[PDB]
Amino acid sequence: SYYHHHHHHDYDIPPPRPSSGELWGIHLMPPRILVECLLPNGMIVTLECLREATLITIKHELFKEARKYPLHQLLQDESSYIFVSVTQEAEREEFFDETRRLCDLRLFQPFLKVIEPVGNREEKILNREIGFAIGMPVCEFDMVKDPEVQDFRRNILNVCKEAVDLRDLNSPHSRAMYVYPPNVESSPELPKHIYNKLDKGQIIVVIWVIVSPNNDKQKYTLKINHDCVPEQVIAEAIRKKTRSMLLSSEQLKLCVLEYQGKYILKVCGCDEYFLEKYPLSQYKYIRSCIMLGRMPNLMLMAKESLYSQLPMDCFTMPSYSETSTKSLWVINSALRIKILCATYVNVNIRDIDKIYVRTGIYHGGEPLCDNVNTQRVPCSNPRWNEWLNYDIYIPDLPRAARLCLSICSVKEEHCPLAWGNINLFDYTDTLVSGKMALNLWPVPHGLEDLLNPIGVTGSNPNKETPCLELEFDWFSSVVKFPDMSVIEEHANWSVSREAGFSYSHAGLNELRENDKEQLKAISTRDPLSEITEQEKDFLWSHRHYCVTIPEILPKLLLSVKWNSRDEVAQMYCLVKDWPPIKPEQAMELLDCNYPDPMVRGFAVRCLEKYLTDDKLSQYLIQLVQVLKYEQYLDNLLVRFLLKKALTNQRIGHFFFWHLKSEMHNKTVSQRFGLLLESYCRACGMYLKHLNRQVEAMEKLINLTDILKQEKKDETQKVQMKFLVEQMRRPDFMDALQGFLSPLNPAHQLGNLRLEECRIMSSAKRPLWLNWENPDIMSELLFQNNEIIFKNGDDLRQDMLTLQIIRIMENIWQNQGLDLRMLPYGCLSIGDCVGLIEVVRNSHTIMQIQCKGGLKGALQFNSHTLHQWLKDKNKGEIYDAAIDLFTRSCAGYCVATFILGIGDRHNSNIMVKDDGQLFHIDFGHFLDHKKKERVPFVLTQDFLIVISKGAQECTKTREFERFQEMCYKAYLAIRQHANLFINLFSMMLGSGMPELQSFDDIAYIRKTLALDKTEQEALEYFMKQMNDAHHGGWTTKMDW
Amino acid sequence: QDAEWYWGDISREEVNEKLRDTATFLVRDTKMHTLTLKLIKIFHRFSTFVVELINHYRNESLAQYNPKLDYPVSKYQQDEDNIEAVGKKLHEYNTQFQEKSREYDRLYEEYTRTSQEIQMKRTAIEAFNETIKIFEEQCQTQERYSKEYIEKFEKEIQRIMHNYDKLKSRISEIIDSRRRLEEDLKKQAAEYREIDKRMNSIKPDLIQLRKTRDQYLMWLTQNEW
Repeated sequence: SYYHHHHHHDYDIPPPRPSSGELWGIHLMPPRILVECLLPNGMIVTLECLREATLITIKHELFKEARKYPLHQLLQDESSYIFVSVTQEAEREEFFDETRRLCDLRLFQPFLKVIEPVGNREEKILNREIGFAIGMPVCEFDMVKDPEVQDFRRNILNVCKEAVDLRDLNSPHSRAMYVYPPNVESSPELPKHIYNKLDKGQIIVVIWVIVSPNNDKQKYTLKINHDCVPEQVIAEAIRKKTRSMLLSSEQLKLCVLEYQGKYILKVCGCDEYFLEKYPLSQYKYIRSCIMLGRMPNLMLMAKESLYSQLPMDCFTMPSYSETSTKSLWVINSALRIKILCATYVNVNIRDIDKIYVRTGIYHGGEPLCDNVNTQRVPCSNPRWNEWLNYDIYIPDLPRAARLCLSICSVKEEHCPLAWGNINLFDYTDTLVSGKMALNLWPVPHGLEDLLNPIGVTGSNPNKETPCLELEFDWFSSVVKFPDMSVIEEHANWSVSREAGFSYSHAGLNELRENDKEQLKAISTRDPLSEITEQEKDFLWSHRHYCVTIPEILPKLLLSVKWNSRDEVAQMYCLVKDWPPIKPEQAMELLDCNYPDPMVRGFAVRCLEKYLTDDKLSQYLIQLVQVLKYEQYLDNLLVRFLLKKALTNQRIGHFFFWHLKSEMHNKTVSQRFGLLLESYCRACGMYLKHLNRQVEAMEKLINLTDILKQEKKDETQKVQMKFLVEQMRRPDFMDALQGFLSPLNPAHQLGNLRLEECRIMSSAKRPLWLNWENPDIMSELLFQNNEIIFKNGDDLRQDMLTLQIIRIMENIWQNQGLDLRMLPYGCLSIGDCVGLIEVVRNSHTIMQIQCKGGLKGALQFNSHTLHQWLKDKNKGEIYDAAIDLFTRSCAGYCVATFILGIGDRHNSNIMVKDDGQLFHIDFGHFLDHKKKERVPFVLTQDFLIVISKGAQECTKTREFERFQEMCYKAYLAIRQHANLFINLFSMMLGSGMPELQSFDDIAYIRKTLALDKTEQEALEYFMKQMNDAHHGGWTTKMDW
Repeated sequence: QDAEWYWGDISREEVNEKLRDTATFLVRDTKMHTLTLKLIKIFHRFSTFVVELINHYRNESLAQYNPKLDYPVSKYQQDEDNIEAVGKKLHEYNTQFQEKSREYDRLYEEYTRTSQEIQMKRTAIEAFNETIKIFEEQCQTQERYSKEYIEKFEKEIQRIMHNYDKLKSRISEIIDSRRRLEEDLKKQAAEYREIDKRMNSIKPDLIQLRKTRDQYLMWLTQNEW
């Protein structure tokens, strides 16, 4: 009847991560298990011990059962020896902490061996902390026999030494500074809208003290100028406290100094301090307190007590500590590469007729014609021993030159089967020669291309993969790149050489035309604007003029022909002393497009000279990812990042988490581990703090795993029964009660409150946790710390958008435009596992609708939101709440549209009690849907609120106000668009399916319509917004 | 003047996207402020010719203008008078990529799951091997201190020998475990190859359908499917 009565016979009824389990196979080891503990004697006494048992208690009772067994006399006094066994990472691990529980060892199998302690340096031996924290044994690194790796570890400690000395140089002030960096804004001058909130530079601040019953606390409320520093603020509080009828002004003044220097200001209820003289407004807490219309609560903190909390770092060095035969420009031959033989390639014989290897020389983008070796030996056992010849004189190879290749199978059956890339120079500036064995990577999901030159350079460390064997021409000597001294000569000679020609050709007369300032026009252009060869020569020819426009430096590298060694040599020289540029400008230079070290190095110096620790935190995600494209392990960017990491604990905290999150990624696994090794060795007592966080995350990761795959198809009631039962168990109390939330390590987490902990409704079983705040001023800030641990979704796409959102707010704020957007906290801590900050007193539009739902069977009254919102805010409040709501709504409209994030519906849009609106679960972010569109469409419901419950709300003063904000805000972002493109561009490494290529990033361009006039763009922006909304968006412009 | 390979006001990005998977000539053109091969701006007022220019370098080397300048590829694909029908046909062609993609991407996950599963097993063995080796050391460890006290053949030795044996019969059990793993990893490795096999088979089918489909879609003049 329905389906033309035609059956389908096919039809019938019928993410990954290394186990976080206590045992191999098993997620949760049983309460009682059978532990075969092996003794020096050769007796296998088998033991039953509690799953949560100390090694102490096992050794203590093993010895008891030991007497009752053969050869009791041979076994010595307990204290003499110790426990060791094979772990879930296949490594033998000696067990120095006897307090460690059995389930916390990640044993492969449930057995222990007793041996005496070997290596007198037990404390040295006990850097398993590093490996624990890092996620792989430091032992594994010593095995690595590559000279680059070995050199990295030995050489990189220069930084570590330097860093340590600065911390303890001015000990202890200096230590505390490192441990508790001041959290301050980029510039002191406050925005006028912020300025208006306070009265003629006046702020009311409450300072608290505890004094002599050391149990009771005392406010000293007071009104200070915002620019006042803490020293002055501490004084004001001391003046107020000690004023008395018996105290004369002279007497009082003298006490103030003696008690003045002795105290420091700390924020109440979280470990954030003010130890640097900046204007109070400049600290973040302060400026939050202003905006949120809240009164600051600082606390006078005895320096003596604060210094007592800091512990001695006691950094210790680790156990680990020619004749330049022919220069490159000497060599006189065309580049030759000998392809030998693929091995493991697997293709159905029938389907693909023939298979061949395709190679190209690259410098990011190509320096000569790609060539493919003749298609041959298709079916199997490919052994084409062809030498490929590339038209480029060997001297003309640029330092950062890389061979790119793949294997393809095939009338247009073109398709890559495998790919790989090789740096043409070793880390020692040496041109590579000889046989090379290269294990290819598998193609990514996204690319039909045959080459993948963005692919990380180096051999895939998966052995069981297609391996391609190669020969690199040998020139009777190891060939090294020329010294900087040598290149300069060539630069100068080629300069002197230019004067003598008479005629003019396509690319270079001396006279510098005023009309041709096109450069400036081009300069301003956004990076994704393709530049023409005609423009390329144009620029190249007036290279010397550009030194006046420092900002044009990046357009001016893409112009250069990198194949010509003359041009490049000259370019090295411009770049040498070129003028420092704005860090955001400089950041473009660390992306995949600019691989030259000289260029890179210059870029870092921009950062070194001009990058404020505040701004570095803002851009820290991007800067770690750009590490993938850096050519060797030892580079200046890493050293810049490592010093900043070791010189600022807050920067270091996030430095560690961002590296650690990517360790699952096998392309960067090696560079990031070694970088983590470095950092962990020298960071200080934080490592113990990081180890607690890592212990906790692993505990949660394993727990969630059990709900997601063993407790699925169970009632929530049964799951929560399990959840609560498991958390009460002692290793969980230990492992989660006392540690710093990774979302923000200022917030201290203690004594988990299980009352308030629960599994959320989502099928991924995100855990909703609530812990006690143990700051003595819990009350003045927040009493309970809540955060959502989610194992299943891939946060970093969300992660990035929240960074972009945060970044728009700053631009707008600093352009006087007060659009308030809540970029809520998010941290990716591994493979599709993360934390999400919880915002209280915030509900989804849907929830609003369900709360305010009448008898039924109708559309929920659009007014419900307004009605709900009216009922929370009554009185003079109501005007302000709409403002906030209205401001936020307009702000999100622009960003959402600009970024083209996921379609918004009632389910992914949140409104706070106060009136602020925020977005969550952005998901996919640049129209990956297609496989120009308004994601956020204001429905009736929003408009009513925007127009204060009007009828026919589209034509209201309120809405007019609203449209203004969008144009100004959208326009504001458009003017800064350069920054967003680089931010996106820098993330191309990170294995994110949205960012596979520059093409992907290109949607933003369309969205901001960088190809039209600003006035044109406003009309275009209005067009789409009118087009999507169905009306109200028309006929307006500038004064 | 249309010239068949002239796209009028096609966007910067889309040229790259129509020059997607090309081994080629195509033309584009701020009006106040352009052939792509390498983007070269043209000038009607770049370096004695507009339409004739394309024919001028259609069969002639551009080396004259610049050294780096030593396939029309804009076929409208006439290769069907009913807009809906050709549309239905292209949508039915489309109805395959939407399916083909799904099979491609289904395997891509299994590809990855299997590959992760493989390393897990791969490392597991290492785990055994080192465990295995310790139990050997243990059984060897006792003989030095076992026979060394053997002086009696009173009672004690007989009991200890039975306790010692478990060890040799445990080692037996473990080797059997690793073994049992190894035979699964083979079953995995072989599984793994097959996925790559079938991926390289869909891999380029998926390409041709997507192309003619886009060609059929591009062919008409006014995203239903």
